[PDB]
Amino acid sequence: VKKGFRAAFRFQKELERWRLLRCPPPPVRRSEKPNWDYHAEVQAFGSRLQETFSLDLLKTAFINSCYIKSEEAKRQSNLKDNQELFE
Amino acid sequence: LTYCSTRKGKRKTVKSVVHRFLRLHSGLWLRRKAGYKKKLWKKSTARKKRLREFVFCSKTQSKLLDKMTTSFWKRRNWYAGDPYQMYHDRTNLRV
Amino acid sequence: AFVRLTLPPPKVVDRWNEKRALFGVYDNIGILGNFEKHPKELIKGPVWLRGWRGNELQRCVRKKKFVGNRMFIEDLHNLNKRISYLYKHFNRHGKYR
Amino acid sequence: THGNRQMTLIRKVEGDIWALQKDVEEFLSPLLGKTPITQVNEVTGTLRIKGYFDEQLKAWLLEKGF
Amino acid sequence: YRAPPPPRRRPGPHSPDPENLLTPRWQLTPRYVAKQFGRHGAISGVPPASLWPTPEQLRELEAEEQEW
Amino acid sequence: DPVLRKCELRIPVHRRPVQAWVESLRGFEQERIGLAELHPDVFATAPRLDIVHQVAIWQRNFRRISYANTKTRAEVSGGGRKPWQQKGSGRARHGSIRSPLWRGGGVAHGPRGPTSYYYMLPMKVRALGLKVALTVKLMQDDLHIVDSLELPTADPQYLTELAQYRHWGSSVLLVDLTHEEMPKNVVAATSGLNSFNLIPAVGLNVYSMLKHQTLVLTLPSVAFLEDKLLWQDSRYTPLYPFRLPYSDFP
Amino acid sequence: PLHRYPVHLWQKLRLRQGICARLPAHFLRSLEEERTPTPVHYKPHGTKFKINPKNGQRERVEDVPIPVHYPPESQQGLWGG
Amino acid sequence: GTSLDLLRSLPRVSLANLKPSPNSRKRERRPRDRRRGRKCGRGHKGERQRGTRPRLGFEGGQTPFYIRIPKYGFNEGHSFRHQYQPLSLRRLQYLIDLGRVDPTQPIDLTQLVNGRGVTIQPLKRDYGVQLVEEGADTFQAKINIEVQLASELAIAAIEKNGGVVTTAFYDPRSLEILCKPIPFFLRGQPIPKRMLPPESLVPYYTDAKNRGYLADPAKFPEARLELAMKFGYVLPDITKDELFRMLSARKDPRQIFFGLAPGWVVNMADKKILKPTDENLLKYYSS
RNA sequence: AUUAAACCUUGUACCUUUUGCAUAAUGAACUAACUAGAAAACUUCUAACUAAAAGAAUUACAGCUAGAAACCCCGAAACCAAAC
Ligand SMILES: [Mg+2]
Ligand SMILES: [Mg+2]
Ligand SMILES: [Mg+2]
Ligand SMILES: [Mg+2]
Ligand SMILES: [Mg+2]
Ligand SMILES: [Mg+2]
Ligand SMILES: [Mg+2]
Ligand SMILES: [Mg+2]
Ligand SMILES: [Mg+2]
Repeated sequence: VKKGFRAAFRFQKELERWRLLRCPPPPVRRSEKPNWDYHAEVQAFGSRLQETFSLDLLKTAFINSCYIKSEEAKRQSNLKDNQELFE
Repeated sequence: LTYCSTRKGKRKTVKSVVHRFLRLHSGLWLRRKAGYKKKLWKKSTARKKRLREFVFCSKTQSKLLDKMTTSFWKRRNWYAGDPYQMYHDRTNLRV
Repeated sequence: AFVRLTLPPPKVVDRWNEKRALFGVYDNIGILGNFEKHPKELIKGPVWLRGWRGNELQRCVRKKKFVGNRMFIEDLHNLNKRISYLYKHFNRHGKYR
Repeated sequence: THGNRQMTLIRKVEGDIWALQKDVEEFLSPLLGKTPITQVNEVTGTLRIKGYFDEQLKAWLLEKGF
Repeated sequence: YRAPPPPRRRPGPHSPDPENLLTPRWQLTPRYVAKQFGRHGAISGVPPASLWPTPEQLRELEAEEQEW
Repeated sequence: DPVLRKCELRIPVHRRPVQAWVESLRGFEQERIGLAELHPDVFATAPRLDIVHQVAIWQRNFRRISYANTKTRAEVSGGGRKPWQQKGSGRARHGSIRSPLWRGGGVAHGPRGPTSYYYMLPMKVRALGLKVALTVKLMQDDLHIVDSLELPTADPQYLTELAQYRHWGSSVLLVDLTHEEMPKNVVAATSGLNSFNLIPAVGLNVYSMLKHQTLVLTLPSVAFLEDKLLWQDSRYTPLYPFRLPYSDFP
Repeated sequence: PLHRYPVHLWQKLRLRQGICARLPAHFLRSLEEERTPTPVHYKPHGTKFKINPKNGQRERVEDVPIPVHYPPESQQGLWGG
Repeated sequence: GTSLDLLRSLPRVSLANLKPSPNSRKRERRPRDRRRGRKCGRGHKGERQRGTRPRLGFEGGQTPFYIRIPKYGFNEGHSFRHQYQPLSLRRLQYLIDLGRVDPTQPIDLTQLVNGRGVTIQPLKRDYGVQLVEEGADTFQAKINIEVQLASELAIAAIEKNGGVVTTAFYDPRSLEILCKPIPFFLRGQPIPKRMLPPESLVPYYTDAKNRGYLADPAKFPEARLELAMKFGYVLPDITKDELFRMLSARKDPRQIFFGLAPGWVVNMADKKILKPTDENLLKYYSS
């Protein structure tokens, strides 16, 4: 038994790598992971393409009908769809 | 020689050097000429004169003699009536 | 090579315990105290190396002088053998003459 | 040092060490025929000059009245 | 915390125990007794007359002086 | 009634003195009660951090004795005989089962015995370091001169709150002139605190000043410190140890 | 570790404890005191100082006795030292 | 100055910020790497790589240089030759100017030592100080000085200004006491007597021209005048001087200190002096 | 390199020792752990004080005090003392 904790700390990182390869994790949507602000992300989307958008309209586009159903089911235990814009 | 002695842990002087040379405080060493008392009857008058002199030592010989003596033999001595009083220093030396 | 499979238990160090808090006090006993005591007298350790330092050969010879007559037979036999080995190394061997 | 490098040192200087360097260069330059080579140590507050100029500097400092 | 009292040298004359086997020998000589009076004057208790040579010692001193 | 103090010793003509606020601890708000002068040669020396490095390392190293040890091939049990003969066996040549190459053998170059690290810095150099450390605390606003250490109450909590009130550091070092006469109230309050330490004036050292954030000096100690340090300047070399009688020295 | 006392003092310590202590005082004194025998096999120095001939300076001198072996038969007779 | 202003801005000084002076420490090199490993600087196989080259001075079998030179007595008797430290008139004038010696009172070795004017090493066979003529032309002081040895020109300079110089002898034991008197008093012993010069030095100290302390006082007046004639100055008369008593003060040839006699004990603790009352003791010390 | 694992092109195992040369000759089945440069006389660098330096004993015609900087491992045939 050698003195020191730094080698033990390093090896924990490699055990993490081995576990991931053998058992890949299920996908998750970026919203769950840290460093997320919805308002800021939307604005950068428009500026990225060198096009100007109205914030109220652009946000409505992303909302989907299936999303509304899930929220209400959770709520029991307003929004507005993008159907008009899609057509 | 002895670099570290058992009883005191110091360097030791080689006493055969102390019995043959003289050290001037500047760093020069003096000696005699080998054979200056041997078979004088077969030596010319000019040869005998050269033998009687006191002579200096070279740089490499001076370096070796310094290693073989300790610091006590390198100090300043103030002897009243010293006949080497004027030879302990150097003058007008650019070097 | 083989490495630990778990982290060792954590080490917790108190930096304000009595020994650490008051380290250094009275190191100026002489200059601020009229020189009645020398700072070396504040040292704790073996009798033969309080306020003194030397190489290994010097340490061996000094230890014998102070406590040589109060030593066990076998310990003294080993000390004497160490001295002679160190004597021959320091006076006969090495790169520089 | 080295047995052949001769220097002179002015030691206990307070204030602006750089001003003293300028004065020494002006004072000593006419004698040498060139600007003297000097080193300034800000931490220890000393000035070092190449060559022996102790007597002239001692007299020079007395005139200024230090 | 509060630091302990500063270390201090012990004051006053020192008279070692003669019987004790582990008392250093140099502390038991007449020279050591003389030193106590020199440092601490009369508080030592050393009979002042003892400092000078005794008549038997005096003869030895004089005899040596003539010889050399 | 302002408390005004002047340096007993002669300040050099070319140097103006330096000053600090005198304070008292009797109340939470008695921050300023006086004005004091401090000898420039003590509290306004050049900012030399290399010297501070030397004295701090000297303090830590001159006491060190290491007790690590190992056995050589001579001191390990057994090993006298030659294991097998030089020729015929077909193994490597060997002469003892306790050489460094073998398992269970001796160590070739290991630590040997108790070893000391003792050395002494020159007395003038150690004295200079104390002046530089005192200067650093003043210029960085970590020094607080006080008239006396008297306290209203012996409750430890009172002292802690006072430090918070006056923007002191988490660790405070308190200096008093002598150990024997230190006030009773202070002793009881500090004794139960890890980070607030009380020492006599003779115990002041460079290492503790670095460890503790803020320094507190009583006025009598200021005169005490000024006297000793300035003596190191303008003195002769010793003919014999200073503890022996001298014409003008205690 | 170390012994509490030096080796050469062990003999005195033994006489100071046990039934040895109960012995009468002056006989313990006889054992304790050791006086050097009169010279027999070497010449003692007459003086304490002598003039070294080579350098012509005054030097201290001492008397160092020869070691002599006494066979156990000597204890049955009267040899003159 | 401006430097202390910088400290105010910078972060606190602590045990985590220390740094040594640059270039104060070199790097120590170990033999691990390829540059300093492998043969490790010792060369190819031989006596020198293994570590057993011959000793210093060995020349491979021919008779060595330091042993083929004949013996000669340059250093014979060196440990028995006497040594005198030099004190020049430049140094002496410098010391009086800065106040480190008091010219009003008599000057002896104790006063010179106490002012750091001279450093005396009795264990290295120092027997005292000799006055040296260097700086004579600018000597302008009136003093009473005692030294072990003196030169012709040095005596002239002192007296031309109206001063007294004399030569006195101290033995090795007395000299040690004279230089460091206080440690002796701490011992607790009586003050010893002063021995007379060895035989070889008796002629020197009994000769008036040398200003000896055992010479006939009647012969001094003649000798002083001849210096004045030789060196072209007028012999001043000091008896008229106000400080004749100070200039004429001289100690007994068996005394070490001015106001103390052999056989006394100095009790420094309570400021007292003890004197013996025994006839045998008093006769011994007074002889 | 290639769309393509192999095919096509290029290429006289490693350490030591030898004449700076090896298809010469020593050594190595493989894995893990263990296994070999150590001292301060002189010199250079960094500071304190300076005709003086050093916390007693030492050196000094700019010196003196302190710090830092260094010199391997394994292997005989033998010789002697005392037992068995
Ligand atoms: Mg063995
Ligand atoms: Mg055997
Ligand atoms: Mg072997
Ligand atoms: Mg082991
Ligand atoms: Mg190394
Ligand atoms: Mg000297
Ligand atoms: Mg072969
Ligand atoms: Mg093979
Ligand atoms: Mg391995």
